[PDB]
Amino acid sequence: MDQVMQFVEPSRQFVKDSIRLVKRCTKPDRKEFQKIAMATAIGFAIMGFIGFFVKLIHIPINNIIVG
Amino acid sequence: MAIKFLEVIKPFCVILPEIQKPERKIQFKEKVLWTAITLFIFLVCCQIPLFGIMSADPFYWMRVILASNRGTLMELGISPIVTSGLIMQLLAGAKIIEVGDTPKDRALFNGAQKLFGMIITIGQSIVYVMTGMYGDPSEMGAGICLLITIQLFVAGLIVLLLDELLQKGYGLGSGISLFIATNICETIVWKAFSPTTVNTGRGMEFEGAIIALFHLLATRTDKVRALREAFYRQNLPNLMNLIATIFVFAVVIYFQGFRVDLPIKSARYRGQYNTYPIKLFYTSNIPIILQSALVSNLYVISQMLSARFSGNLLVSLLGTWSAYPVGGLCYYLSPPESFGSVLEDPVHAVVYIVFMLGSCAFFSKTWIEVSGSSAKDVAKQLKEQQMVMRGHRETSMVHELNRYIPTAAAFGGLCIGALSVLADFLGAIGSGTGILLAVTIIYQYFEIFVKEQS
Amino acid sequence: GLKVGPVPVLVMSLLFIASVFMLHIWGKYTRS
Amino acid sequence: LVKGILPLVGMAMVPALLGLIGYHLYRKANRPKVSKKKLKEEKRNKSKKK
Amino acid sequence: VAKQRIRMANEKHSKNITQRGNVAKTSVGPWLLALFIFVVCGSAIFQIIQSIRMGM
Repeated sequence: MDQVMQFVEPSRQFVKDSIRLVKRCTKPDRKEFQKIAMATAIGFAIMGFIGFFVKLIHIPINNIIVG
Repeated sequence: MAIKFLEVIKPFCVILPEIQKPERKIQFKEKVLWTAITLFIFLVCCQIPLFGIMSADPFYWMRVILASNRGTLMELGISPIVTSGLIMQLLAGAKIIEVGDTPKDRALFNGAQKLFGMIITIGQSIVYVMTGMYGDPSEMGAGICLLITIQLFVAGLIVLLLDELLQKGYGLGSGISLFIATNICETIVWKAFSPTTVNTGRGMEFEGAIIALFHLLATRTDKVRALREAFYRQNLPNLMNLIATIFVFAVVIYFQGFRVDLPIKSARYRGQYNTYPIKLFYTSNIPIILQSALVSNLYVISQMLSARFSGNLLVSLLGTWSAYPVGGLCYYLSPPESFGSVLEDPVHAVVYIVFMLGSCAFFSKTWIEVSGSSAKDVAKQLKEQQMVMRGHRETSMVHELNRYIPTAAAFGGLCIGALSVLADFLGAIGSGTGILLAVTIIYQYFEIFVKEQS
Repeated sequence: GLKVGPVPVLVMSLLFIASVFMLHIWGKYTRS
Repeated sequence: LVKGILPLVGMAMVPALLGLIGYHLYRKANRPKVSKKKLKEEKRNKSKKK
Repeated sequence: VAKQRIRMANEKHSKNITQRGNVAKTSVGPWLLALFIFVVCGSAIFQIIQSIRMGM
């Protein structure tokens, strides 16, 4: 149990370190955040549908290719 | 030692073909098109069934194809290639494998890892045929087994070339990263809108959550009863599962932006300002991959050990198998099945959550040294670039990075674990790790678009 | 190790996909 | 031979003919534009011959 | 440090005349390194074993 008490002192300090890192890092703004949200949404739908259709077409083909 | 191996393997390496360099930069309309053709050809190949599949109950493999991907030409898929890449990186971090800095040595190193992945594919295919999972090897016949192995081997080889072409610059990004993202997004759309109807014993129901809602509403006179079923139907994909997924995307986008940027300047030329960015998720998805791998590895050993020596007390103590470990340390490692179970046994839930966060954080920091992304490696890389920090001596720069790099890696491991645990409890479709890959790849492509608009 | 142009890679890929369909149809006809 | 092989010749000849036409079209498209600079050099030699 | 070592290294460098342009320029936790190795290797081997188990 001695090791656990020794660990506590490192436990607190790095928690302090995390707070400093949060302050320094850039934080995405709301207005730019909207722009990313549209860009990801459009790409997500466009790319996903391509998978959706190709899967649908294959199912009848599977029946013909193998009884 | 490894360099001595590299020359020995050098005749072997030469055989593997390499994609041509793009002669000139490609304009945007062309830039997009090359990727799209690659995407379709891979997508179609993934669903093609195999030949000589044999199968008691004929038409078994027929029913299998229409459900999951089991039995398709691309079954091996990307798993062989990635394993080759990760192992090679680990050896370099260990330093057991030595890679020459000179370009020719590095090119040989790339050739070697591609070859090593090829070896993995052959072994994996041979094991499946021997195991008779498709069918009895004797029944298949020597000719059929050889052909089936040939089909998989070419499937792996073609994938390597397609990925290389994207890296070469004909198509933006890397092929493998896009392919992994594609299926993940495809899964989300398929569950939402799939029209297939599967017959449960009580009644047949539509797979698609949105389709299910419309059908259920009309069929049932009592709207309230139908509405509750659609939102909270356990057996089939819920309406709530989608809403959880959308919420998870919003969080990933906001956090992904987080980064710290350090001013840098080119020594040779004045007035040139550039920033070197260190991302909050600096480690990326690697920590979760390692932690999950360890838990699965322990589970397989523990269950196997129980069968061979059921009597031994030690095997029971670590885990008791009913396969799900009901009790023991392995049981504690297992995620809680349901929210109600967590309330029933709070101590079990707390232990799993605390372990999950700790394991990811510790792995991330250790990974950096073997990865080769440590502050010491970063500083030397800048020197070859001839770009140095502004206002500080070269030696001082290493200390300056060390202030930020270690803290970021530890926090990143904790954050990635936190999302992964969060995803399951909400029940959003798809793994949290998959969600990060989709947003990251899409956003990188978006950045490329911005310059083009100019 | 020969350097290969991107378009040649595309045509080689398509031929492999075509071959698999041919083999399945040939399998049914040879059986029948 | 005719009853067993004829279906195979139909499946094999069509790709072969498409490849042959593609090769012809590729060869015609790959006709290299005579460098106008070498033509200018011929013009420069034409002034020396006059 | 013993002063006697000044002369000791001087004679060594004198030997270099014979070893021209070939003179020797000079003169990660163990537990962690083993730990990672089984994790990466184990995942590949165990995935193969698990696939056979699942079919069986």
